[PDB]
Amino acid sequence: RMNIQMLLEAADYLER
Amino acid sequence: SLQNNQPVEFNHAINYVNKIKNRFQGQPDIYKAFLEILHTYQKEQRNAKEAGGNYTPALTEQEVYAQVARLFKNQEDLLSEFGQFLPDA
Repeated sequence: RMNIQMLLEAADYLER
Repeated sequence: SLQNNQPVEFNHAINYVNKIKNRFQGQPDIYKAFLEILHTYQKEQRNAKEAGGNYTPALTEQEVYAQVARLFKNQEDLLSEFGQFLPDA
């Protein structure tokens, strides 16, 4: 599923 | 890296994480925990696969929303947005 992982990956991106 | 469509879903959670990341600016425990919460869910799916098939996952949207709900005590708003991605909790 994308949902959670789709949102988690976000953080790693917004983090920078 | 496949043919994706409608970036609203991704962008939705993305910008949502910003609210969280920003709201919990001085809360590395929340941001880290929240991610681990989701990741716990995602991993269990992986776990079942690694076992070959004879393995039931130890998480569901219930565990995800559960730990997240604890982080967003005085920020029920951010939580409202969360449920839109996962309603099984």
